[PDB]
Amino acid sequence: GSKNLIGRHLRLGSVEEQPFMFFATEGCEGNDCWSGMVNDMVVKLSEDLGFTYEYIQPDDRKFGALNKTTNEWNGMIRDLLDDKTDMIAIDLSTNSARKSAIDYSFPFMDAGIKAVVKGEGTTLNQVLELLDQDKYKWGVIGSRHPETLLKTHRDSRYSRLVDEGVELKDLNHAIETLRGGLFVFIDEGPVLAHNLISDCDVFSVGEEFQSFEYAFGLPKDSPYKSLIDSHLLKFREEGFIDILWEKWSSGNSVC
Amino acid sequence: LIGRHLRLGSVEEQPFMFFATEGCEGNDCWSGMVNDMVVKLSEDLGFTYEYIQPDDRKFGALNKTTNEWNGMIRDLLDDKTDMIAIDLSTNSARKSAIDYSFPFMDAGIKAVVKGEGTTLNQVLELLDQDKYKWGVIGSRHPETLLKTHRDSRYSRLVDEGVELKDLNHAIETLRGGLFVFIDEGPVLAHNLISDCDVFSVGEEFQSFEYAFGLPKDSPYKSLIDSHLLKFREEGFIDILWEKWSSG
Ligand SMILES: [Mg+2]
Repeated sequence: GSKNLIGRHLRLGSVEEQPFMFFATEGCEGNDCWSGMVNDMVVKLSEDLGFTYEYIQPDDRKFGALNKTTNEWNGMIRDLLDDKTDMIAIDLSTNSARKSAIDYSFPFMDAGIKAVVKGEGTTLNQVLELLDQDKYKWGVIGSRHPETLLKTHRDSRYSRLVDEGVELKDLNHAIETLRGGLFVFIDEGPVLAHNLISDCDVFSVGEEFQSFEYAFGLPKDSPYKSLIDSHLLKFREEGFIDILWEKWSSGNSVC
Repeated sequence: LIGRHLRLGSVEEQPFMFFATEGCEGNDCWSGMVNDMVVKLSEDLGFTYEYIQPDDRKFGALNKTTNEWNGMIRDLLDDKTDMIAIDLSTNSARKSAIDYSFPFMDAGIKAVVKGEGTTLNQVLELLDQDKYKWGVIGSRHPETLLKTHRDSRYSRLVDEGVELKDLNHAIETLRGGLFVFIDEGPVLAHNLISDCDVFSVGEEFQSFEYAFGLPKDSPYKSLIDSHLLKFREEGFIDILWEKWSSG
């Protein structure tokens, strides 16, 4: 109520995930190392709400999931829970596991799970077909939203997909493995759309499934949620989110 | 929420809510996608509930002359209700007064007209002609978005168009011909499914959500948000849209 963001210094959790965030590893310092759709949103928020900020990456370079053996979180989620950060500023997918531990901002983008495949010859219509064949290998990135949704899906065949697939380290590794061929990568629509635009030998496996949002992550009881929510809604209503997606997402296709 | 009683603001808006005006008692007068959501929430969280309609039968908007709200929004601000359970569109004006739950459906503004082969390509072209009339429903979200749009030609559309009482009046006027009705995609999709001579004018514009409305500092927001997100994740929202929307 009384608290606002004027004069505050926010620590923002993030990682590279194009086109939401690009992180330069040399030739820059501090916030200047960061660019992308989410960075543009943060810059505007900082101008309008009067805060300064820095970005903090999790050492494990994970987005975050709950380990059912240890009951501990990792990734950006863990950094937020541990008060290393105040908000997670990225394409953070909405899922129930995360919601049990953190809050979400007003959302900025609808997204679904999308599976893609590289390979000549017989192909697949739906991801569960992977379980009854051995032509294609497949995988999801560990400690990231798609893995969590497949593991919590009430049809435990989706947990089989996760358990019997390759555990991929991060998006670069997943895309490298996909490009190696005879592989199905199961991830998120907007991420794949942007990053695989030139991969003319990569095709869809069925339709997108599951419905969720990208939002920012906020700790429970954050004094800043109301303001962030209001301002993100205004961004959406004013067309800013759409303008930034057009700015940053890849256009055309050589294909 | 276990043991609690929630007063829920709502009105008829098919296929989200159907209200029977006779032949029923209490909660059983209501049905539809939103009712099915409320029933499941009630079972899972353990609250009882009733529905309360605003006397003015409006969704609600802020009158910039009086700086007062009407409709379901006003009933919530007046503490006549605890939550608004309907397809409540997200807009900044409402956000200045109330909170929203986690959303359950994307929606856009859509314009429609009767008669094949309309010559209109975009709604602002209406300002430069007088073959067609047009309008929006008063004290409802599309009116608010057009009035608050950066491009004040959208305010012109509202000010120079017909103020429609409600969805029935609007569809009636649409079906009467030579009239462009500007409203919300999902509502129009459902309610005009059988109108095979009604057509879109331009593309949908504006991006918003349907959510429930909550008073600021509600003690119930966290739980409602969590359970609505779980409904989306489990596929329940999509199953209900398939159940209720035509067809
Ligand atoms: Mg949405």
